[PDB]
Amino acid sequence: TNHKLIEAVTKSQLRTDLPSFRPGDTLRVHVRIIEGTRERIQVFEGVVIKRRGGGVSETFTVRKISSGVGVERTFPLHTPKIEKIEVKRRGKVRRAKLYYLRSLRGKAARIQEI
Amino acid sequence: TKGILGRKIGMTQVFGENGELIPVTVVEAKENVVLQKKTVEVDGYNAIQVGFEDKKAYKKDAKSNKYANKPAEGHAKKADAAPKRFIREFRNVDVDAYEVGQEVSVDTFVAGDVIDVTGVSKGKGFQGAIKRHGQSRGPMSHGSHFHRAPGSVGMASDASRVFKGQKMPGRMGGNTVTVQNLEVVQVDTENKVILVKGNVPGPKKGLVEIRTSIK
Amino acid sequence: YRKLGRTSDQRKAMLRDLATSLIISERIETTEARAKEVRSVVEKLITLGKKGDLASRRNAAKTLRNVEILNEDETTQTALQKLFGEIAERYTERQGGYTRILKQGPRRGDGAESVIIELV
Amino acid sequence: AVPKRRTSKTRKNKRRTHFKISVPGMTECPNCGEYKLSHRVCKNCGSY
Amino acid sequence: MIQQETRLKVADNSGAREVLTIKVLGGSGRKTANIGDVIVCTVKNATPGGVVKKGDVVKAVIVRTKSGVRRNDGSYIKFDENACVIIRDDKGPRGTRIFGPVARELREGNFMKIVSLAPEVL
RNA sequence: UUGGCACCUCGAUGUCGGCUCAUCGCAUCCUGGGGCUGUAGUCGGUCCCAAGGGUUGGGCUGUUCGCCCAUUAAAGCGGUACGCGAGCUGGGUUCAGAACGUCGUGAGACAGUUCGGUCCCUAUCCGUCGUGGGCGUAGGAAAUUUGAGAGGAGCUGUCCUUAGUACGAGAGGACCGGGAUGGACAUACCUCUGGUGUACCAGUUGUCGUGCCAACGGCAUAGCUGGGUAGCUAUGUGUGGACGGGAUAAGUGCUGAAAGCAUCUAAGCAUGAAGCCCCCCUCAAGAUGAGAUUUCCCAACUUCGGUUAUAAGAUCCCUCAAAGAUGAUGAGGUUAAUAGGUUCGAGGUGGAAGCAUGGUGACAUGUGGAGCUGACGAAUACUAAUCGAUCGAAGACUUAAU
Repeated sequence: TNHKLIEAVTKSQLRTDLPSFRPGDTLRVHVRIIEGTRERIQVFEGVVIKRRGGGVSETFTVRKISSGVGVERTFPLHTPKIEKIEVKRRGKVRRAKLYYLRSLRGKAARIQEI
Repeated sequence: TKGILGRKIGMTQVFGENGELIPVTVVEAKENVVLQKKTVEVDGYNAIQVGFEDKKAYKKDAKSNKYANKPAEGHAKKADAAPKRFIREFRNVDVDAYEVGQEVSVDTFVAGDVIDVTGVSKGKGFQGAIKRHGQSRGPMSHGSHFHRAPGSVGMASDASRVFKGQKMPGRMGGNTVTVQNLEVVQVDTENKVILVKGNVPGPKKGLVEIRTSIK
Repeated sequence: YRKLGRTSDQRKAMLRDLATSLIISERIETTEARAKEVRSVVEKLITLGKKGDLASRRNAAKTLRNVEILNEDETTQTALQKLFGEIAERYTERQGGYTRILKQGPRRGDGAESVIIELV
Repeated sequence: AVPKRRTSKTRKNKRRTHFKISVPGMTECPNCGEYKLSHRVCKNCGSY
Repeated sequence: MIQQETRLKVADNSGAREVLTIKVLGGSGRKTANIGDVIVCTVKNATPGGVVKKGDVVKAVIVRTKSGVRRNDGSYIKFDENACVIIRDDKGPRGTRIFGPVARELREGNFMKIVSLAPEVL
């Protein structure tokens, strides 16, 4: 049996806690950062640009503008360094990959709700 | 010590301590048996040989390789065994273990062993000099007609021949190659797999030779 | 898939005109590589005929050329009507197949392996 | 570009020793007819 | 990927607005740079006044490439422009008013003064 | 190197640089080991041993050269028709045009400038890079191997500890060790990041067509545009150089005469380097010396000349791809899951048509993560891997033990 082995071996490391989202949705990713001091948690609020190929290598990407400078950030979906994902706001998009927002700044990069 | 045969299933990833992503090659090291024990008193060197994947028995009008032939029946009958598709010797192991007929299972390795994995390459076919070797190509403009040729192949008339080792085009090829000092990260006993850290040579459903590190 | 020595549109136009004529006459004589490739075309097009709904009527007309069969008693059905009406009624129990390839000798002008592809 | 020397009659005949041709399939058609090419359906003078 | 002759925005008030790289220092043959790599560079667009002026050759650290860095947990980070902070050859900056987000990956390169003079580090 | 000579070539030995690909010397540029020092340390200087590996990117000049900006452990010097144009460019220059300076009465000339100015060749042989066939290897096969040999690899920085210790008046600042990491390079692989992805999905312009509406179809670079699986891929992931043994170089010695001494040498005995031989990685019995192990197969006719058949085993042929120009290689060939189809997925696209509702409309919403989906996964004999045919051993002597 070839076909189960990619699945049945990496199955016990995939997660179940995570909510359901899609591109266009605003997220509050609660990533935890461990320096030599403690296990601090920093929140990254952005808009989902990309969700690609499945398995334990499911990977999403959110986009934030910090100080006038847009910031892409890409996570493995099943990594154990995301403590929480909140879906803040839904989004009315008609693509699966929202790469056009990279050239849109200000109010032109606006995504509706629901 | 600790040789085993398997085949490449594919490639995944695993998270570890402090959430570190580590790439992983799943190797299904299934149904390996010790098939002939070789001795210096008979051959000149000490090794076992392990047969990997069992195939169907002798059939009279067999036209392909998945039915064993009569030399491979009687060879895998001197051990109480089924005939195997792949058979490899391992001489780094200790010959005083491994009674002939032992199912050498997947739990000979523990998570954290350093290993060497031996396999063939993919095989790319007839390739040119800047692909088969890492050669700089010529300029694509400015009048030039030299792009993906090899360059000069010699000096003029001292050395009125081309030296061998010239690095000319030809078959890129699936040839055997070892990647050294890989880790075992996870041994699933019930699925009979090994997750080795990184990538091993060969295509999928190939053949690997996981043996422990000589370094 | 095979490229058949043609462009992406020359192959596409060749392959749906070769699949239409295997609905009209139900057995055609082509070369071997052109029958290996129209095999998967017309078998995916009888699969649309066994459905018979309007949504796959629109999909079988993606492929089929507008060819009119002169049937018996001077009645004329199109190749779209003949696909959902006659071939779809023959293979409503069979779960695949629908064609066979019978090899023949080389041609005279080429060493092209002649092939009859039939509709079973 | 050009041959510096002519090839002999001996060297020419050593080159074209693999310039040959094979005998074909030649299986009998058990229903009727002469020998058909193997794995092929007959067209003329046979019942395959 | 930042090589020779890349224009970078300058991300503080050191006196420069744009800068182009001469060499990526490090080793011999070193072609590209990312966050945490020090580059030697000439300013092309300079603010009237300040410290550095147009045609000075300065050393400077990369903050926020457009092709950003990968982290040990398989995480990534990317930015919308290439930026840069002119430093003062002890891994300490020239300015006090570093602009824009700074990647986390230069905390471990002893650029703690650049982190403390910056906005939110991600 | 500039020359000298005029020996080879004028029924042609065709071009300075640059590019691509190198290769070889060592009079060593970096790294290794030493001696001496007007060597405190840190740095040096000089000499010796050593070719293993490494030896940057720009600006100006057609430039070789040279200068310069940056770096670097270092930016070695030479040879190979001032290596390499039937491998590439043609900026430089001996072509015809034209112009200046200069010279000449002049036509012109300069070896002074300046602008412009056609780079031919289907590889016969050798040689090289891959790949088959034949035969041999004293029976024939199948499989695993030995390694005689050959090849590849071989570089190095920074930081932290030792230790602010030794040293030094201070300033400064170690060896030896330990550890961390890099750069460059070489590999393997597509999990991630990306790229491509012309039989995938969607949007959209023009025009023609399917009677019309609606839906589609053709062409317009794939009409454009937004994505994207498989596969191939790096700039993406992984590893690698290491150690460690022998023998040595320069050197350093111990014992020790010759020569009562002294003496590293003569007899001895040590020690000593990125070098040498292994160690490491490949490839290798055509290694004609043709190796070894395991398993399988065993004929008669018959001047045994040979034939007839065949064994084990293969092959033709056919379905194929993890393989491939071809052929080889591998998976299969009905007792069959080999490929296609079908069914179910995975991933991709992002909400099909039709219908309903709302809006005057363009359009929205519902039906509904909907439809569709090339290479990916599983199941399934539905279709096709038909019947067949060809090849294939009979074990030589000699002597020695038994």
